[PDB]
Amino acid sequence: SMSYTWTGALITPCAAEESKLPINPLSNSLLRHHNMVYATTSRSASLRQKKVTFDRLQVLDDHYRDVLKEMKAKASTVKAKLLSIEEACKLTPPHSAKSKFGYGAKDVRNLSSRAVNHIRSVWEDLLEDTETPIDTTIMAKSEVFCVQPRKPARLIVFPDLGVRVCEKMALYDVVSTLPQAVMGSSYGFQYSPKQRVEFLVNTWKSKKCPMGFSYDTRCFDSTVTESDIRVEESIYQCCDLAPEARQAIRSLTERLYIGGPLTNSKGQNCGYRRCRASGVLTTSCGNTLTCYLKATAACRAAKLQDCTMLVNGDDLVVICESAGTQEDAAALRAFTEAMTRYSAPPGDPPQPEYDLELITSCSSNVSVAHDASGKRVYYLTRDPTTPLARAAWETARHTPINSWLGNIIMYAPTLWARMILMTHFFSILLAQEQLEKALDCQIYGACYSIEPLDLPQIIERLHGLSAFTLHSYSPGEINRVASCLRKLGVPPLRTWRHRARSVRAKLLSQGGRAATCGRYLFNWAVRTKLKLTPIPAASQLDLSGWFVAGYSGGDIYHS
Ligand SMILES: O=c1ncn(Cc2ccc(F)cc2F)c2ccc(Oc3ncccc3C(F)(F)F)cc12
Ligand SMILES: [Mg+2]
Ligand SMILES: [Mg+2]
Repeated sequence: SMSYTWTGALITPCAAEESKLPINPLSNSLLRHHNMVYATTSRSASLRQKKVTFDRLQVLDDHYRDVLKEMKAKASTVKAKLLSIEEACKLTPPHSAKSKFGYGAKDVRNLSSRAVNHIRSVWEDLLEDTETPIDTTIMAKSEVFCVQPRKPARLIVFPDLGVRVCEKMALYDVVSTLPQAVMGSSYGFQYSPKQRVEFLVNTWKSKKCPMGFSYDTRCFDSTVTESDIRVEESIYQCCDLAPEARQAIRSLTERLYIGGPLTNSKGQNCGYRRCRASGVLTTSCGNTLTCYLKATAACRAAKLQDCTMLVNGDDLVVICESAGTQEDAAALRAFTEAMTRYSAPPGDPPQPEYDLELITSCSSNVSVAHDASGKRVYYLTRDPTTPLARAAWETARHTPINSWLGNIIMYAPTLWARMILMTHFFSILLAQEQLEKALDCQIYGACYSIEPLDLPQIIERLHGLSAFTLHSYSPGEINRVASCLRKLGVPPLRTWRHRARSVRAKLLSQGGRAATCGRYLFNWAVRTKLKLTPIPAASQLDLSGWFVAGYSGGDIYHS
């Protein structure tokens, strides 16, 4: 079927949209080529629509069916619990889109009579009505990027707040536990960045002669078929479920997940969707399971040897045993043809890689540096262009989610996060006297409230003390960072070092947690190094819940 059908009505904005970076007096300090930074708007919606609208092709075979049964067998061991309305409401982000039925996120979190009553009625409706397609809103996503030698806006589709809370009640436990049960070590969201690196390095070293490749599916969401979504449900149905949860999943599958009507911000009928909606609770879990199923089966059809998958939603990386240069190239092409028959055609053509550092997955790659002792330390990094472009935007405008904070946390050991992000933002927080103000950021799609002053402990717990002492980064990494700085007009190393020394001195003079930040985060800026010992508060931190499952588009808030 067609991934989408359009009536002609436009994808409209719900308010004024900004596309250019403001001439802010603080962003210029970070990067001077502000005209290279832009934010996607609804003005590019039609370009996106054209790209994601097509008739899907899907041919399933014995390998696909064999893998599916293997997956259902593992899912059969799971017992999922139904969440109470109270628990589901608590998972709702403070600024989640308000309901059109007279209440908003704040009311939901406070369990106001009107919110709870409506949510109960929506739930009862899911139990009684197994067919009525649920209405959804389609909007052009606003994301920041750097121009390339421009990307049209992504299309986000989501149902009303009332329905979102019901999804949580019926499926939050399922999407948080089932992927792990079914895919085991191949489920990427169970790993912190350091653990992902560990799994990738260990997997790579377990092969006699490793070969790996990332596989980019062309607009994954639009390639997901009605069949794929019902297969996904068949996996969920293998769980032991409360009667009402079983019905809710059945109803949500047919009324929401497989497709439904699209309405714009103005309330006009925009069209119909017959593929994956980006804004529902099962999107991350569903995409992960679907990608894993197709890829695992494709590997068998392609005769790839000893394939180890690492899947994060629609993001896939495969590491296997090489059968020789020519053989690998042929097997990869066969893999691609199999994925294409499964309705997972390639975007960027895949290529075999024989160097782990050259494989980019989840927009990142493994690289190596050295700790104070001179020992090699593996860590996760990525091209800093997008992170810096977004950091500039967030410096110029107030944004609900602070990607710069998430990036400092996830990429703390990198040369760029330490030299630029830490220096830039701690300088600003100092100047505005906002060091202790908690900020929201996202980790694997879930929203978290984090105190900047707690970064030292967080970083030590997630990355280890070496994160504060890494040096001698790889030639490849240095070149990439350097090129990015030239491209964006970011000040050179010397400028950041001078700014860091100044920021460090100020933080130290404040004592308390601020001084700890100065000591650990900026030890790289001084010659007279400080002996960095284990931070007491680090051993008392439980960040376990931070890396359990993916929730992008799931409207999830973890307090
Ligand atoms: O390997 C390193 N080993 C140590 N330092 C010191 C250092 C500075 C900031 C930081 F947070 C961590 C550090 F350990 C470096 C500082 C800069 C650098 O990279 C460059 N070197 C020369 C020119 C340009 C660059 C780059 F644009 F920054 F990549 C590489 C290294
Ligand atoms: Mg974990
Ligand atoms: Mg893709």
